[PDB]
Amino acid sequence: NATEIRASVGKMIDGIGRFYIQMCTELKLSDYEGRLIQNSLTIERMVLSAFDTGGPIYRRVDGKWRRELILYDKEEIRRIWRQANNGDDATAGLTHMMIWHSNLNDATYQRTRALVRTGMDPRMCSLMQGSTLPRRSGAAGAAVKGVGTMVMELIRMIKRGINRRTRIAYERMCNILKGKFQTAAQRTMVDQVRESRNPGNAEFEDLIFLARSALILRGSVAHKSCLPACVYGSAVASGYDFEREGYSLVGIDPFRLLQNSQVYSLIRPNENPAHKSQLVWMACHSAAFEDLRVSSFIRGTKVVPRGKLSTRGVQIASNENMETMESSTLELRSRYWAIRTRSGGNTSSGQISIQPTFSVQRNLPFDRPTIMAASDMRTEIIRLMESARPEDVSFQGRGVFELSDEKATSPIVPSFDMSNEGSYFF
Amino acid sequence: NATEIRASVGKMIDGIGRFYIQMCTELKLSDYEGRLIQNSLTIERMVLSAFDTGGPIYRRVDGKWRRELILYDKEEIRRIWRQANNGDDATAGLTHMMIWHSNLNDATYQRTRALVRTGMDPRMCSLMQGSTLPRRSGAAGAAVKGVGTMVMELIRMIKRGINRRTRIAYERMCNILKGKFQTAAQRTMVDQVRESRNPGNAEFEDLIFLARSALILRGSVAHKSCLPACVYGSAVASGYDFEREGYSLVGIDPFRLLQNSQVYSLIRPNENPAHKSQLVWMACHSAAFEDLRVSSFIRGTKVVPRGKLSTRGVQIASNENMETMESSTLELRSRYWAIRTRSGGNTSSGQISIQPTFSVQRNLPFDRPTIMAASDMRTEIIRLMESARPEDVSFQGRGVFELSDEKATSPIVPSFDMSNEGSYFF
Amino acid sequence: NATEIRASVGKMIDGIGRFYIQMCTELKLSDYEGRLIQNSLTIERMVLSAFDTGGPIYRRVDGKWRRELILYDKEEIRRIWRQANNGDDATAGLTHMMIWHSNLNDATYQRTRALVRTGMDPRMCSLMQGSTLPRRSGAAGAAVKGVGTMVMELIRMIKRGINDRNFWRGENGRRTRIAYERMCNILKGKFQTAAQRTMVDQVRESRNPGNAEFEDLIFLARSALILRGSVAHKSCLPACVYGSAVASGYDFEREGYSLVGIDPFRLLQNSQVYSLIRPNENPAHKSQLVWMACHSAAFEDLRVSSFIRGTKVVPRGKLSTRGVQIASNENMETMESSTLELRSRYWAIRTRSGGNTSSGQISIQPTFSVQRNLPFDRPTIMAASDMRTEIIRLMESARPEDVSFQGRGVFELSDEKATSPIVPSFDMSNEGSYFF
Repeated sequence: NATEIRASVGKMIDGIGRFYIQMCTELKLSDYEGRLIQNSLTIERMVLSAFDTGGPIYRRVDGKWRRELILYDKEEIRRIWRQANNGDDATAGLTHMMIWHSNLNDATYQRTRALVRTGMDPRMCSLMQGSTLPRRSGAAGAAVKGVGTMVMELIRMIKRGINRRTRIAYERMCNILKGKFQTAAQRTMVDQVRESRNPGNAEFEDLIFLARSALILRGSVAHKSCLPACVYGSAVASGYDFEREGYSLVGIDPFRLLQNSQVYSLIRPNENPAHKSQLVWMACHSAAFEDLRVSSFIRGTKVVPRGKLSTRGVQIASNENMETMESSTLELRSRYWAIRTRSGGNTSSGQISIQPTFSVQRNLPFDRPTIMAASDMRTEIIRLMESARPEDVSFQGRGVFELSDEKATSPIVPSFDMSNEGSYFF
Repeated sequence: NATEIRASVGKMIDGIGRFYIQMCTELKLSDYEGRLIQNSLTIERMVLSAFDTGGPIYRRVDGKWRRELILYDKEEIRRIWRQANNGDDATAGLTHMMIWHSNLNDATYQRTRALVRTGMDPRMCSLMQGSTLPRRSGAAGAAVKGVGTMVMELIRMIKRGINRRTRIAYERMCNILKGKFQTAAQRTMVDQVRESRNPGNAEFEDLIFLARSALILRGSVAHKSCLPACVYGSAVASGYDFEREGYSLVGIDPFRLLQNSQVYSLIRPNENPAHKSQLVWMACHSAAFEDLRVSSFIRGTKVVPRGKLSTRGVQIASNENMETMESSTLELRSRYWAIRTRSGGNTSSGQISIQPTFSVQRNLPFDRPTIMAASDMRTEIIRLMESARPEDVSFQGRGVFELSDEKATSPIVPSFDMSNEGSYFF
Repeated sequence: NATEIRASVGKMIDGIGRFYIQMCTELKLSDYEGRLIQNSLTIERMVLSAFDTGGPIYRRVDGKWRRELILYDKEEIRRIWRQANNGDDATAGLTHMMIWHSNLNDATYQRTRALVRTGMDPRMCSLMQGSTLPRRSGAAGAAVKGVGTMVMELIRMIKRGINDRNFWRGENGRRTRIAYERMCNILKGKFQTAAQRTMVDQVRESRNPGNAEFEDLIFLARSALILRGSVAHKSCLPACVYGSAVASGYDFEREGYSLVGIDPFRLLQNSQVYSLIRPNENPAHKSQLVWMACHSAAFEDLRVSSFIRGTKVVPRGKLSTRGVQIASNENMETMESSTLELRSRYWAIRTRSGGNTSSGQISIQPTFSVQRNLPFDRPTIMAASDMRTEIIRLMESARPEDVSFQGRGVFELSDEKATSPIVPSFDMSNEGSYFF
């Protein structure tokens, strides 16, 4: 329905938050510690197992930090979770922590070892979103997944095929991939990719092509800002009623929530605080294969690439020691906010060119595509790819908003006429 | 030659002034009530109607505004008019308000219903400059017309016919049409169209093409800064004797005049004044299809897009009531000014590139546009269309002038590296 | 290895100096006369005319100056050469003179005359470096020459065989072809992109070179405007300076010298070099010229040019001076001699690369709804005469805003061992880096 959705989401988050709140009291944490992202992470991963347990719990002993492990009964955690949710099974709740964990991963690591051994250009990481998402992730999990993530799955099954419940799986899993594509070519060929009875290279050779094309004729991939538990829990404990107030993953809601939240993280000597923050941030808004330029523009501060960055990860390994360990204050804010999308280009009822009224030095705007945009798929796709240039402006009319601008009503469009600071996170 | 052109057009401006004053003196309006763009409009239309009647006239009583519905001897109006122009007809004068109305309509409204019903793409807004402008408009009245404007006509003239003296029209209407284009093929292809006596879908389909070619290879369309009658009336009354002191519609004259105008406007209860002024300002210069970036640059303040604009129209409909009605003072001043042009822009000595002699970090310069510069007349254009980039700089060297810079002496070049707000008013 | 080079360099430098001295000591010159740029050029010429002789030798009669069309016995000059040069044939040295000239030539005359002539676009100066350099110059000669010049010489032959005297036929024809190939390989060598390079091979593989082949080279030449070629820049100085330098007993053979390091600037720094200048010219405008010629910064970004030097380096079209040498057709009583401003605040290293264009991203995925362009490495994705269609891509991908030589900067004359890079902030609206 209309308002119905927001209430559902609100309620779900309300259950996550209400739940974390409890686990902290159970574990008898402090206010600070409960706000520790490393802690939060452990809790989430317990509940997730609780339905599929132990984890490291960092605390602060008078003086310094200590790492204590804890074991629980997967049905004990499994029931306490049902309380915070008022009894009913919260699958969206859990599936939500999965997407988050995923965004954190998609930003933390560059899955290339998985790609190489699949026969996929190791540089296609742009298409590899949600390639970590568990097999149980909701139907909203698929929407977060990308093309590569979808092709690799289809291919891995070819390796298992070439070398009844699967035939179905295949076509469905294939259909997903079809939907993310928005051109008639990309789509039609996907069918052709599945009309085949066997899993030959006649297919692999095809699926790698779509993926390829999907780098300029991208599809539609969901971006849902999913923050960590402690953020929510801290909001629920604060007294914010999410369901009655309603909540959105694509709206300002999450942006202005972080403006009020305060999450801490363990940083290890010779690591950059500002850089740790930056990382969690990008994961909070699923913004890893996002244009470094716009992200830095929203963040209000330089978003360094994955190289000039000053961190090796978020989770503390088992081997790492607690005596060379510190905590810092994360900075999950931003000068502005912006609506997350699930679209990747558009090929209206609006203008397309500018009629000049004055005599000045001015690049005259026209939408190259839509203007000039008037039995074999491999060839037809090439035709479309040729006439596609990076300079092309997308999302005409859309811009960034102010957080004070509760309702998206006064958009701010950035116009980087500057250096190629570097738009590629990897 | 600043004698005829600058002073003869001054004389046409004096007429409108003088007349507006006379006509205000009849209605026995006040000063504040003669500065009401609302009343001014009504008067302007009373006249154009009579030379080719009554209207809505708003009055000011203690507190609230009273709308009077009045009627005048269609001939009396014609009488008072000539009285002001020395018993002349001054078609120019009527044509002038004929445009002021046009330029206001091309900015207040989007004429999609008509484009589509003609078989033109709704996204061809930037080409419909002066679609509202009665055919009665003069010769220097059609020069203001966009390429797309002409096409909608011929297509209807043709569509009903293909579905005596009417011929000389068609050829001329094309010659004008052709005189909009400023490139070989463009020019030549128009002729290939003007060849058929009974031009059917052959032409119907071809001009539509050429319509779209102008989206990229624009034509020459004049822009005329035509202010409301009240502004000229007030100016004349203030002593300005334009026929003697000279006046322009594409120079600094119109901006300067608007730098002192005291124009008021009726404004609905929930409407935004700042937003209202914007509208009128864009009608004063035919900036309804200009690049918002530049409009705001010259304007001095944000030039918000049509959608985000809070207003339905400057004229007040018979439907509305006066109880909940009030009036604001229109902000028509601008920061700089610019030579309203006619040209649509288009794309060999000295070096075009650099050659590094030292080992020093810097960009390596080169003239990209110059360098990349490297049957069916359609083809010719389509080929030209292609090499064209939206970033392609036009009016090279042309700039903006300060409002002190009376002469066109020192130009100013705008740099758009900036957090802009769009480029397409529509 | 590395210590060697500088030796030979010095060895060569030394020879040269030792020579110009003998020439002065000959013409019974003075410290002054032997430092006047115009006099130096005349010498060097004669030193070259002797290895395939006369020139105007300048003297000063207090109040005005003197010309003396000196005709020195050819074979004798080439004999004093080996003397001053330990009885080694310093051919490299003689090549040094040649280049000095080429570099002073590109810095003065715009070679359009020849470009439109061979059909090349008149706007290819950026490419015609080292073009006036005769064939008589070896590998050194070529490294210096650029894409424009290489294309020009190739087009010259392509066409010369269209008049066709059996140009590419017969015993001699086959010998020419060999040459034509060499030149094709020289061009190909300078290219950094395999596309260009591979496309050179496609042209030299023809045996009836005509318009086809011709237009492909004009093509390859445009590309060098943006996909920079790899050219060699050296620092060659009038031997009058080398004379004064050995004067101090500065043994370059020991102290070492270089043509891409600080050493060239070290000399020009402490060096007294005059030049005759006619009225109605800015005596600093000649300085720029000679200075430029000395470093070959004729097609260098005027910014990095005006920065590398203390003063503001103005383009040709506002440089009031018609060259170093003087014609015989006009008044010589108005010749104001002046001292050349051949100094610089900072010195930078000359390079070869044109800065031409791991497993990271290649495209971007929109997260936020914001009007922006969606970047993607077009070349690498579209990698699926092809060379003509593909080079366009690379060109299509380049941007003038692209930064090259990331990590290198300008150095101070106090940093004799390039170590403290001063990477400048350039764009201050004084952008007109196109000397021509």
